[PDB]
Amino acid sequence: AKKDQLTLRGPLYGNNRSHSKTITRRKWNVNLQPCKVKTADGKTTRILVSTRTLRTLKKHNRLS
Amino acid sequence: MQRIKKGDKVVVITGKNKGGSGIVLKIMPARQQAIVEGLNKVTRHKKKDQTTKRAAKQSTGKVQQEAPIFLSKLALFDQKAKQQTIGKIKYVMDPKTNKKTRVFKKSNNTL
Amino acid sequence: KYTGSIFKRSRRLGFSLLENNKEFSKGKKRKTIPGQHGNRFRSSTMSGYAQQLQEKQRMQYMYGITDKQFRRLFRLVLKQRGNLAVNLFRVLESRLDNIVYRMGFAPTRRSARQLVNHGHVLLNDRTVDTPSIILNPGDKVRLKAKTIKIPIVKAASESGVVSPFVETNNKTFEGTYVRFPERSELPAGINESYVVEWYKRLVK
Amino acid sequence: DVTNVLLKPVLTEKVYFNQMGETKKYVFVVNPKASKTRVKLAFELVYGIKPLKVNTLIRKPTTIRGGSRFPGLSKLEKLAVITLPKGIAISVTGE
Amino acid sequence: TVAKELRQKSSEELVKLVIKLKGELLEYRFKLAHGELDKPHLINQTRRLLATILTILTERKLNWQEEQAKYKLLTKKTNEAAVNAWKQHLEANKAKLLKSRAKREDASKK
RNA sequence: UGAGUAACGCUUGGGAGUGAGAAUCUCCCAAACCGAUUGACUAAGGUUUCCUGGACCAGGGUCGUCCUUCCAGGGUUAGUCUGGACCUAAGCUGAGGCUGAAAAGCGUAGGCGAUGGACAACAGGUUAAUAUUCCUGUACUUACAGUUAGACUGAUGGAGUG
RNA sequence: GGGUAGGUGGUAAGAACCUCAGAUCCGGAGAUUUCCGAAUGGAGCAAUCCGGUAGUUGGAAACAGCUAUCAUUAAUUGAUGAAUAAAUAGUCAAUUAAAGCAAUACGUGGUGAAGUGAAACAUCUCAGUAGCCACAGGAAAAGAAAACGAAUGUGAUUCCGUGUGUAGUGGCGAGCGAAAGCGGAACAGGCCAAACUUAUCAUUAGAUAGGGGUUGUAGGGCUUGCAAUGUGGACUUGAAAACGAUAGAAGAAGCUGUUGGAAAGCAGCGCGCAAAAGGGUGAUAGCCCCGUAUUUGAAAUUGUUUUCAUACCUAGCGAGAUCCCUGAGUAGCUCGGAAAACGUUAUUUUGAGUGAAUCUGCCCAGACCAUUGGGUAAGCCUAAAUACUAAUUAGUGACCGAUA
Ligand SMILES: [Mg+2]
Ligand SMILES: [Mg+2]
Ligand SMILES: [Mg+2]
Ligand SMILES: [Mg+2]
Ligand SMILES: [Mg+2]
Ligand SMILES: [Mg+2]
Ligand SMILES: [Mg+2]
Ligand SMILES: [Mg+2]
Ligand SMILES: [Mg+2]
Ligand SMILES: [Mg+2]
Ligand SMILES: [Mg+2]
Ligand SMILES: [Mg+2]
Ligand SMILES: [Mg+2]
Ligand SMILES: [Mg+2]
Ligand SMILES: [Mg+2]
Ligand SMILES: [Mg+2]
Ligand SMILES: [Mg+2]
Ligand SMILES: [Mg+2]
Ligand SMILES: [Mg+2]
Ligand SMILES: [Mg+2]
Ligand SMILES: [Mg+2]
Ligand SMILES: [Mg+2]
Ligand SMILES: [Mg+2]
Ligand SMILES: [Mg+2]
Ligand SMILES: [Mg+2]
Ligand SMILES: [Mg+2]
Ligand SMILES: [Mg+2]
Ligand SMILES: [Mg+2]
Ligand SMILES: [Mg+2]
Ligand SMILES: [Mg+2]
Ligand SMILES: [Mg+2]
Ligand SMILES: [Mg+2]
Ligand SMILES: [Mg+2]
Ligand SMILES: [Mg+2]
Repeated sequence: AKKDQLTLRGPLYGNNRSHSKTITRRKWNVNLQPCKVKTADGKTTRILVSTRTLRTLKKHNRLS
Repeated sequence: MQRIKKGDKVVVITGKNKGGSGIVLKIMPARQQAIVEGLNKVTRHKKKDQTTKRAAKQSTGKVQQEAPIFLSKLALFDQKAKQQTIGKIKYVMDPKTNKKTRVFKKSNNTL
Repeated sequence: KYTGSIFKRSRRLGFSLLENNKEFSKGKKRKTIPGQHGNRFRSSTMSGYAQQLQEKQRMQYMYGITDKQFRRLFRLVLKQRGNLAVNLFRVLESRLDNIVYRMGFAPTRRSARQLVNHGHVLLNDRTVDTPSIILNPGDKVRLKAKTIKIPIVKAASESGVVSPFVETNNKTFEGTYVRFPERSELPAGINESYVVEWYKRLVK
Repeated sequence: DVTNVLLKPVLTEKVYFNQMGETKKYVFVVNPKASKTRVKLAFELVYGIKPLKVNTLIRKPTTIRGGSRFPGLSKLEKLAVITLPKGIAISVTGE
Repeated sequence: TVAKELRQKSSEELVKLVIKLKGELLEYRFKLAHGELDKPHLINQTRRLLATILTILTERKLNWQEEQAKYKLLTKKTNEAAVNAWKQHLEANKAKLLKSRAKREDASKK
């Protein structure tokens, strides 16, 4: 599914309000961008993660 | 235990037959009736049927048998007493044999 | 929804946030939890009332009461004549199982209550199954004969041990009283009267 | 082995027609789950003479007592036609 | 009542009992299907006694087929007529077989 | 009520017999239609409707002693026939895997899937009902073991044929 | 175990048996339990077909009986091992769990309309309803203040009444509609992270396993003393006792006459009652029968409570130092949505982006600033009152009585 692999945070369903307040259901998708990290002997394994998690990995020295 | 068993003398206290003394030949507990010899004589109109070795003859005319009677209409008959009378029974347990025994309540006669 | 492999993600980070929140190290604390909670008390500085609360706890435990029942009994005794500091003591001590424990046929008050609930207990103008009836100063409590048919008997002895506000003859199973317990027979475990004022604020 | 695969012998016009003239043919009803080899083995261990060959019949269940207040189906039968060699004739009853 | 008597018995005697009652059960069912069974209640008594015997044998962790497979005794009596018929059949078969090949061989030689 | 009205949905005569009762049932003799078919063998489907005896509640567009109706009993025999234990086409399923809010969709290796390919039995007789199946006669094929003689045996793969 | 003198289930007579060495029957505990079905050796058109492996018995072998085992995924462990040395991917084996169903009922979460109303209709309503899906449980959810809110105030959550159809919110239209406070049901608060310290990992630990700690009238750690050996739990194993549940035992009291096929009706004279509930008995029976009130009883299984011991948690008030710790892609902010009564806004939440501080700190009291005051976010668990009845036992009906 279109979801992160580190966390379980997925899409967010909501309303598409326009002028005249017409209601149409829409979906916000998370920015799943590929990322490589070093775990278990630094073994890089591409993992589709959200940019938010990408920032977290970068600050946590993990992303190297 | 049971008020009426197979063998003891019994009489009828209601119906067309009053004071009819007899011996219980068989007791059906589920439908609460009792076959007593000499009482409730019914005469089935015996037809003729021939489809078996015994049915080849099956000689049956005006055979008079026994009709079942409700146990409520039955009452135990006293024998030990010099003046026999009809009464109700208890369920005393004598410690001599530790076995339940029927005893009348208007006298002290066992069974 | 796939091969989540908690090892894969947990080790993937080794600290992170989700990792540490879940950190299987998660012990049992299954004895820490119970006991400390159990029941506490002490007195503080800013409200004073701390003393009242602790004393209330002690009194309720001494007789095995729920706070709601206590509020009911205080409401009952509150209205009558005047300074009723002699009435509510009799009310708190008029419990049937309380009388049964001071009567001496049970090792402990709650055990006596269990007996009462199990239908051991015979009264005068009535009988009894509920362990909460308010008894009158001069009332009898004839004990059953079935309980004696189960000789554990050890009790009868306690009966004589007694406390002066209870007059019960051992073995013969009978009890009544007069001159309701004075404060001496209500020892210093809970002997204060500002718990009364605590309930006056909390209960109208 | 257990010998529950020999339920009941059956005697009809066809059975008696075969059961005469040198080689005898005995028709039994057998377990519907049994195979020809099991039938031969059961006959071996309980009679003692090896069948020359075995034939099998499956009679399908059919509606019976139609129109009666409660209708009912038939029962599944597997028939086996054993044929003993020339000159041997054993009795189905009497052992 | 009956279970006590069988309980007194050993295991080996019990498996002998089961084979004898199994055989007797087959005979009763065959005789009933041929209409020569005067006593039709013996089917139930054998089956109940058979079921009872199974109960005592299953208290201990022992089966009835495997235990009899380890040791047993063979059969007898049903042998003479069987071999006479079989010997006759193979002799007839060999005569036809020999005759057929001879006919074919001399025909091909000619 | 319409109303005992419309309708009763392509096929004749007679003799003998049964029976309480016969245009309608049985037998016989004709007669009239089908005859690239109303004839015969089977696939699909139907599921006992097949044979024998009995019955005439109901069904049969009339009648009925009679029926594909009802009752009781019986009837379907395979190493070679039709299909599995052999093989694949369209297509289906499909561990991993990919995709997708969830349910799920797609899909690899494998596995199914004949309407096709490979594979050894023909003639006659027999019962009321089965017959390349039962019987007679004459054959063939594939496995396993022993034995004789000869020969070095050669596939889960390659190639040819199919 | 109870309990007897009958029994072989109903349409059901007969034939033939069983049963007083205690049958049938009732209760507790077990045995057997074909095939399909989550179906799980492989397949498949459900109740069918085709097997492998390891044993054992017959055969001269093929083979045939009789047993046990053989699905997938996830976790742990061990062995083997590619591109490519090492190492992984992968492969294999062993152990432990998961699959599914139903209670036409309750819970949570995700998704989510339309008929309709507004006398049309698009904002709105219907309605976060129906439906679809996932996960349970015997309840679930919620839960211990970065709170309400305006005071010399209350002090987890949940549910009921009121506050009230109030403040408010609405093409200010149709409509929607709380949060405080008050009265009640029940009541319970707990535990980690970090400091500090111990031991071990080529100790590059930034990791593992322990001691220490759990906060707001700030708490804890650092150093130094006094008082403590207790009280209590949402608590483990046992032992004992009590109250029950799953069969049962005992259980009072009436005759005569009349109409009548039949009395129990009617009449006369009686009797019993802790039993006058009910059913049957040839009409309408307290005293004909079975029962009911009442007194009782369990070998075996099981429920609740109590007693004793036993593990495992749990403890106060000072002094000095002025040092350290208190949950970060977090709270805020911007751009689009939503939750709350609110049609988006102080508070809550998040798809994209950015991004703090560290008790003289941070958040809140309906924009916002200052004063005052309240509270300690970014970690976890939590019984009770609450929701429902497919089922078991007892019972009731100004509920129905074969078109209901
Ligand atoms: Mg809309
Ligand atoms: Mg066949
Ligand atoms: Mg009409
Ligand atoms: Mg007319
Ligand atoms: Mg006309
Ligand atoms: Mg006309
Ligand atoms: Mg006409
Ligand atoms: Mg016509
Ligand atoms: Mg004509
Ligand atoms: Mg012509
Ligand atoms: Mg034709
Ligand atoms: Mg038919
Ligand atoms: Mg016919
Ligand atoms: Mg006929
Ligand atoms: Mg007619
Ligand atoms: Mg042949
Ligand atoms: Mg195939
Ligand atoms: Mg074909
Ligand atoms: Mg034919
Ligand atoms: Mg017994
Ligand atoms: Mg609309
Ligand atoms: Mg409208
Ligand atoms: Mg309208
Ligand atoms: Mg919960
Ligand atoms: Mg009791
Ligand atoms: Mg009794
Ligand atoms: Mg009585
Ligand atoms: Mg009555
Ligand atoms: Mg704010
Ligand atoms: Mg809203
Ligand atoms: Mg502060
Ligand atoms: Mg904090
Ligand atoms: Mg109805
Ligand atoms: Mg009707």
